[PDB]
Amino acid sequence: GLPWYRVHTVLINDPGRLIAAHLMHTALVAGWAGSMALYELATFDPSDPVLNPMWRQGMFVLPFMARLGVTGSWSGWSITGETGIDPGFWSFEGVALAHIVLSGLLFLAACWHWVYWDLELFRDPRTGEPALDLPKMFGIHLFLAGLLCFGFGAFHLTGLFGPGMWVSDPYGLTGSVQPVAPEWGPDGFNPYNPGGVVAHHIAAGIVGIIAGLFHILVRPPQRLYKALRMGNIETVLSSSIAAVFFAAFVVAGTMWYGSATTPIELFGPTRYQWDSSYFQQEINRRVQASLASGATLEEAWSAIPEKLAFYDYIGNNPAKGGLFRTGPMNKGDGIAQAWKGHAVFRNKEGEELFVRRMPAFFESFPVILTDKNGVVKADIPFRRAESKYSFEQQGVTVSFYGGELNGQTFTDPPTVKSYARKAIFGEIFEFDTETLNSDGIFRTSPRGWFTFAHAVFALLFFFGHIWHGARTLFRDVFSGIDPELSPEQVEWGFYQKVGDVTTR
Amino acid sequence: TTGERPFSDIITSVRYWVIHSITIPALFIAGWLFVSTGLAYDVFGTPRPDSYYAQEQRSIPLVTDRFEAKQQVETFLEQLK
Amino acid sequence: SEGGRIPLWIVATVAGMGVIVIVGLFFYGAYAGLGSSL
Amino acid sequence: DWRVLVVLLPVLLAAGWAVRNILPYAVKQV
Amino acid sequence: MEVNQLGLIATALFVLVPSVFLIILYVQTESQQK
Amino acid sequence: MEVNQLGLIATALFVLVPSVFLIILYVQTESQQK
Amino acid sequence: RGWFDILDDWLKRDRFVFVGWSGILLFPCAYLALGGWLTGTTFVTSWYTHGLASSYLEGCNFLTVAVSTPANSMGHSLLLLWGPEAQGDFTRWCQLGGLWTFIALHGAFGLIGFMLRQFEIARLVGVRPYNAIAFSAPIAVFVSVFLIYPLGQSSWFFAPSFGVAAIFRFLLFFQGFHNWTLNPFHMMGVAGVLGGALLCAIHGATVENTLFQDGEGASTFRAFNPTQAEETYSMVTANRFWSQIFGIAFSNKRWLHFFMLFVPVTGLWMSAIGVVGLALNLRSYDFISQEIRAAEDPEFETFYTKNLLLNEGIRAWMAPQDQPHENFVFPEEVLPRGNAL
Amino acid sequence: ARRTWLGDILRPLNSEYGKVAPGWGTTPLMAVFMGLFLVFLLIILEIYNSTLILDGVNVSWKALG
Amino acid sequence: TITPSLKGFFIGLLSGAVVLGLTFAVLIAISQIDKVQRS
Amino acid sequence: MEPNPNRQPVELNRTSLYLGLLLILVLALLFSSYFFN
Amino acid sequence: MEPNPNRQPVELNRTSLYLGLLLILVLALLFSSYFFN
Amino acid sequence: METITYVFIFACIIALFFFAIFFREPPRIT
Amino acid sequence: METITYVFIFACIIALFFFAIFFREPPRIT
Amino acid sequence: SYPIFTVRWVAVHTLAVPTIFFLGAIAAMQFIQR
Ligand code: CLA
Ligand code: CLA
Ligand code: CLA
Ligand code: CLA
Ligand SMILES: CCCCCCCCCCCCCCCC(=O)OC[C@H](COP(=O)(O)OC[C@@H](O)CO)OC(=O)CCCCCCCCCCCCCCC
Ligand SMILES: CC1=C(/C=C/C(C)=C/C=C/C(C)=C/C=C/C=C(C)/C=C/C=C(C)/C=C/C2=C(C)CCCC2(C)C)C(C)(C)CCC1
Ligand SMILES: CC1=C(/C=C/C(C)=C/C=C/C(C)=C/C=C/C=C(C)/C=C/C=C(C)/C=C/C2=C(C)CCCC2(C)C)C(C)(C)CCC1
Ligand SMILES: CCCCCCCCCCCCO[C@@H]1O[C@H](CO)[C@@H](O[C@H]2O[C@H](CO)[C@@H](O)[C@H](O)[C@H]2O)[C@H](O)[C@H]1O
Ligand SMILES: CCCCCCCS[C@@H]1O[C@H](CO)[C@@H](O)[C@H](O)[C@H]1O
Ligand SMILES: [Ca+2]
Ligand SMILES: [Ca+2]
Ligand SMILES: [Mg+2]
Repeated sequence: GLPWYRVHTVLINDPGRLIAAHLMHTALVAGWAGSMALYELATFDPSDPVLNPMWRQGMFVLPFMARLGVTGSWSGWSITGETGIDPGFWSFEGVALAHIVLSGLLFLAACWHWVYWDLELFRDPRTGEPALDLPKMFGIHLFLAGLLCFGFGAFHLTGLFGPGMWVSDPYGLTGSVQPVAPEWGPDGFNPYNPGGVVAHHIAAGIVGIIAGLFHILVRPPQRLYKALRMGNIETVLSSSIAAVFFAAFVVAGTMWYGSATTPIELFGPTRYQWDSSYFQQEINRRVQASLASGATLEEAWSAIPEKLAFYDYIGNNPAKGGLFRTGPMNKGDGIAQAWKGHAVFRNKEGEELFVRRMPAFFESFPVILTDKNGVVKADIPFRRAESKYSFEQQGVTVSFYGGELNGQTFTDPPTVKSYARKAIFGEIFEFDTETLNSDGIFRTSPRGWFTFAHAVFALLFFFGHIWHGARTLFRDVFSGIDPELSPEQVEWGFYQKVGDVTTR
Repeated sequence: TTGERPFSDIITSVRYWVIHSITIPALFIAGWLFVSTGLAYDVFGTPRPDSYYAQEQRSIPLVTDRFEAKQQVETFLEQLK
Repeated sequence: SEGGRIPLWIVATVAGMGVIVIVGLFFYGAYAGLGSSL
Repeated sequence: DWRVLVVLLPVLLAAGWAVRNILPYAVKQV
Repeated sequence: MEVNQLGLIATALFVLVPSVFLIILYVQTESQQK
Repeated sequence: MEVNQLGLIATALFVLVPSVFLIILYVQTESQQK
Repeated sequence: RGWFDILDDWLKRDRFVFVGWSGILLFPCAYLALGGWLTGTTFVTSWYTHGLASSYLEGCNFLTVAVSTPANSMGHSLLLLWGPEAQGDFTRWCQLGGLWTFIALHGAFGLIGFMLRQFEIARLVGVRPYNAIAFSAPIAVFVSVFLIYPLGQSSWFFAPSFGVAAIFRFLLFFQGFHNWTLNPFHMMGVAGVLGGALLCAIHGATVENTLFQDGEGASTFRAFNPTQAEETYSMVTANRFWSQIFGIAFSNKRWLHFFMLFVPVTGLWMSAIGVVGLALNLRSYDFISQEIRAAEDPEFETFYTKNLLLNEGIRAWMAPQDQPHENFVFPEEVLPRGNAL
Repeated sequence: ARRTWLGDILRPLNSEYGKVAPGWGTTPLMAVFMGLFLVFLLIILEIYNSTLILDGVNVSWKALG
Repeated sequence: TITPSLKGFFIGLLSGAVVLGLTFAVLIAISQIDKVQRS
Repeated sequence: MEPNPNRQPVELNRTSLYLGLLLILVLALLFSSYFFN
Repeated sequence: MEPNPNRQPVELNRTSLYLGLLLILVLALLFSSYFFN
Repeated sequence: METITYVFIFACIIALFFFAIFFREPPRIT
Repeated sequence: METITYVFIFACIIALFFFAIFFREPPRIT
Repeated sequence: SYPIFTVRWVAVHTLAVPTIFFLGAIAAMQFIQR
């Protein structure tokens, strides 16, 4: 009988039952979407979009609902922290419900197409054999896709008839859903320009429509029909798998490097913002602007938004996790409660010292303090016997500005050391580690998990493509080679052209 | 066979060696001179033993700016007086 | 000219000796000049 | 640069030599 | 030790679901006419 | 809530083991000739 | 029989080195990757990217030469010769590490070329394309290690450099920073490679020691004819031998050879998945229960905690020279060290 | 096989199985488009990669505020 | 406006076009000359 | 080896499958609260 | 309803069962430590 | 996870209702 | 529970060795 | 009876010519002193 890994091949010549199986797959996926949204709603804490946003809480589908304009709950809250909003039906709950109902209907349709597989529609009218006109089908489906793409761009994203999309400032402080106008100049191909996403769906939509009509009205060249085996549905399987792993590598990339479609308020900051100290540079700029305007040190640092400071913290860097460190980021360092304020370290001579930050590569990292020129001034020693730079020897103190420890100064070596230890992670926060029994070990954000899943799946679908492409082009021999294969066909020099018996 | 002359034939033929007893040494000598004339250093930008550091410098000339990297290297080379 | 005039064994012996010579030179270089640690 | 001529004089002397020696058979082939 | 509490059921289903798949296929193969 | 931690695996196995027993028996019955 | 078909004719001629349509991609890219590696390792420095000598010209040997990755400051620049970094200058391009991306990219397209070659020749000869299919594992490994992994990290700098000792360094870096030996995907990789080697060995030896006497020679290689119909060794004897020695044995030759494809190909694929994880620092670095116990209990020791101490040493002692762009200065007193050493 | 109303409607859309245009047909044109598409991808890659840098195109979070 | 890197892009584009074109010109020419004999 | 003459084929018809699964699932629905306690 | 002509019997021989169970059990032995973490 | 368990079992029961009704072995008169 | 799980999987594997060897499908010559 | 300038010839020389040149270079390098 069929081996276990071939059971589904019974679908190859049964268009009706193939459609049933696809309906069932679609039902399962829609059902997964519904279920996932329900679970996230049952676990999501909406009370603090500043220090406890969705990406700290292991939310995976919530940011995708938010990206396209679903930001409210029937229960009255919004992901931007508003209250007393009426989201209408299309709340998170509404979306979940819609997906569940869709799943049900698809299930039922699947049953019908499974039972009534033998429709005349699936029969070649000349031969009576099952047959699908794949090139014309491609035309039809591409036309439809083009319509839908165009409409998504022209109506949804523009806000012309729809909510728009998530946009934000360059530091992800004030994100919200807005209508976006298409950008038709070169900056449209800038990944950080949303106008480009709009323009894309409009233009690629129109192109999809034109090309769709082309593929509906014009038959394939015989030479391509033969070369790509267009009578064989597995060829479509191969090229579709190729298209899909391409798409998957792309979304993995734009998730990891960031773009207008992977906002940091929805997925968390990127690793490269930590690498280049993006947020720290902005914070320092603001503080300096404040001081230059006549503010005090305490005033300048207190004017820094907690949200901004929280971005400047390595616990939110997606490159600090673990493959089997499961769950939300809150399960690691804890649920962030408050900024402690900016720590300034000084030695006994009153020189300001700066803690060397941990690079993402390192699970652990030493504690080293330098002056503004990178000269080592203090550290926490391993071996003590020849220590020169201990906090005790150098009389290191730490004063805080802004946040909850604002205006306070600490001089006892243990406390100063503890804060130095925290300064290697960037800005310092107070965490609730009790509510979730957090274990103090960094976990990655949804930016990380999405990127991982999709790079892996992409890589695997490469093999899928290879396998099904092979199955397509070698259909004649995949039960074995011609038992009467003449030795002359593989001997050397018998034919002038390899495998061409007409060239003896 | 595939129509070409057997290598056994070729490499044991007199003519082959008349040709290659010239062409192989010529190439060898060419490469030799590519090094001995110092041209290699300049084609590939490789430091001679006295061009890794200026006399009292002990800092690697590491490239640190992507788009003005070229100018950085040029500056580093000027720094060898 | 005609093939087989020079005995394949002589060619093999000479070629082989040449290889031993050049490799020998490279190992010599491990102990002299650059890369010698000296 | 005189060094490129001093270095690539062997290569071109070799190419010229073998061209000279293989010319009749090459013409016969072509 | 403070292990992951889902580890047990994770391991149990990881073993049982596909093993059961295989056992089902095997038994119904044996029962086919010889 | 503070539920018994084995309740989950207990329930899962309570369902799966006899369900699977039945599924094996049913499928090998269907696969018999006639 | 127009120009396309004439060209097809010529491409597919049965010559000493088969060309094919795939050859148009394969031969230039493979030639440029090999040539680039030889050019770089013979003549090109890594002073400006790593602070390393890396060529025969500088005094390196076969074990220590490499074509090294670009500086970390280059990020993931394609680093094209005509690009904004080198701006057409061949020498500066070499100094900036252009040959690394040159080799990795021409190499990637060359590997595509080679696998296409496998398909094309299989199709022309009339065999199933399982050789190409098996070659998907080399592809997965190359793409995950040389492309995906650095693309996940800060820059091309942390890709493997093309050299023997350079690769050894890549290994040690992965141990120290990723605890890669702990990773179950790497472990599956190891099982596939060592298992592949085992199957190679045992199958070769078994065939050679269950041969039928098909000649009078004491040297038995001549007593075989490629055109012969008969198995050249006894599968029945082989089966009884291994059944009585190991408890189980192959009885089916087709399954045997498919299995020989399956083990190492699958192993390499799994290792690829692991490296894709390491691209994001998504490591199997720790066992959380281990750490909680060990943190609270200073007498609790396992080989896992021992190896983490080793990793910590590797990181602290190798980072300043291995990562020069970071400008690490680790004073003596902070270096982790056991007693005396 | 079983006919239905909707089936009868859609019948023409699935009746031209195996129908081809003679020879190479529109392959040359197809080729042109593929060529263009290649160049197109090359452009966006290089823009994202900062290998291709255009006025008014700042590839950063600081693109637009 | 044509920036230095856009100019460079055109140079790469053109160079690749020249390489591919020369390659196929030579291949097609050789194929035209040395034809496979059939009967 | 001589085949054993005492062997007998086993059956579970579809209706018995449905009854059995109903029994198991409903028993689980009943006892699970007590399992979590 | 008329029978579907595309049906095929499925098989898993005993050796495949043993191999499959080995793969599953050994994968479990490998991955379980990581699931418990 | 308790809630998930209860809902899961309930859902399986409803699914079973569907199969037991629409995919029953059809009664046949002899 | 962890220890029990590890030892249980191991034990199942040993049992499997036993059946794969002594209760294998016998190889038969055709 | 045999051609001289073949695809094989080209392949062979694209490898052999650079190889001999390179070996000349590395040879020279053995006499470089710091
Ligand atoms: C669009 C996606 C897609 C589709 C529709 C198919 C369809 C098919 N595949 Mg292909 N394939 C794909 C992608 C796809 N494949 C990918 C990504 C890979 C690499 C992993 C492969 C590698 C592959 C091989 C090696 C083979 C096939 C075969 C087949 C055919 C028989 C399948 C079968 O009966 O399995 C039966 C499968 C089972 C009974 C159980 C499988 C359980 C899996 C391993 C674990 C659980 C998966 C999990 C439930 C899925 C989660 C969703 C996913 C998105 C993560 C069928 C035409 C077979 C074939 O060609 O036969 C002639 C075959 O030998 N495929
Ligand atoms: C009926 C219409 C409909 C609508 C309005 C929605 C709406 C939504 N879905 Mg649901 N969904 C639906 C049907 C629908 N869905 C169906 C039928 C399924 C089963 C397949 C799903 C399965 C599903 C999952 C698993 C998820 C959602 C999610 C969502 C939300 C995020 C949307 C998103 O980011 O997609 C992004 C869409 C794309 C990136 C489309 C890519 C298109 C590719 C590139 C096309 C390639 C081929 C094409 C032919 C190329 C040529 C085109 C041509 C123009 C050139 C959003 C509320 C997410 C969510 O938030 O769940 C709660 C989520 O995780 N949906
Ligand atoms: C696209 C896939 C995807 C991604 C990126 C996410 C992402 C996330 N999920 Mg979601 N989820 C998904 C699909 C996904 N999910 C699916 C399909 C389900 C249904 C089961 C869920 C149900 C779910 C729940 C219940 C929860 C999450 C949670 C989360 C968050 C934590 C992730 C985590 O800890 O994983 C850990 C990842 C691993 C441990 C990797 C596993 C690797 C496998 C085991 C390897 C398999 C090896 C294989 C056997 C080898 C075979 C070899 C053979 C071929 C020879 C994260 C944001 C958590 C959360 O925080 O919610 C708020 C949470 O509680 N998810
Ligand atoms: C088929 C074989 C092949 C392939 C696939 C590649 C591929 C590559 N080469 Mg290699 N190379 C090759 C052969 C090949 N090369 C040969 C034979 C040589 C010797 C001349 C080189 C010498 C070489 C150098 C010196 C460099 C490369 C580089 C590259 C990389 C960048 C190329 C690029 O961006 O082109 C862009 C151009 C195209 C893709 C051409 C497409 C043309 C379209 C389809 C037609 C339209 C053209 C249009 C009419 C032109 C109008 C121009 C006008 C506006 C002025 C890429 C991986 C670069 C690299 O690796 O940097 C790290 C690099 O510096 N190559
Ligand atoms: C003579 C040199 C021996 C070198 C060491 C042994 C090599 C062969 C051992 C492999 C065992 C495999 C398991 C049994 C496999 C098995 O059953 O073998 C079977 C095979 C065939 O046996 P025959 O009976 O036909 O011939 C062997 C005798 O009976 C004499 O005729 O044996 C040989 O071919 C012997 C080859 C001698 C020459 C081999 C030299 C190869 C190594 C050269 C050195 C390389 C070093 C590289 C380092 C950089
Ligand atoms: C009938 C009906 C209905 C209902 C319906 C419903 C209720 C449905 C549901 C549905 C559902 C509720 C569904 C669900 C689904 C799910 C899924 C499908 C999942 C899957 C999963 C997976 C596949 C996973 C995997 C994994 C794991 C496990 C681990 C890690 C890794 C991975 C991720 C791979 C209504 C009333 C509406 C109406 C009509 C009728
Ligand atoms: C990169 C590049 C390019 C290319 C170039 C080329 C392509 C080159 C080639 C080159 C070459 C192609 C070279 C070669 C070399 C070779 C050598 C250097 C060899 C050596 C050898 C030896 C040393 C041996 C050894 C041994 C062994 C192996 C085993 C046996 C024993 C003995 C020990 C003898 C171009 C211009 C396009 C552009 C720019 C960039
Ligand atoms: C919770 C995890 C559980 C995992 C469960 C996985 C479910 C797997 C279901 C397997 C389905 C088996 O499908 C079963 O195939 C056999 C043959 O193989 C069919 O059997 C058919 O073929 C045989 C052989 O010609 C005939 O003797 C028999 O009369 C005929 O009906 C059954 O009609 C079908 O029911
Ligand atoms: C199957 C569930 C159907 C439930 C329908 C409830 C309609 S609810 C209704 O929806 C409108 C559109 O968003 C809103 O404008 C309005 O405020 C809201 O009350
Ligand atoms: Ca605790
Ligand atoms: Ca000197
Ligand atoms: Mg030397």
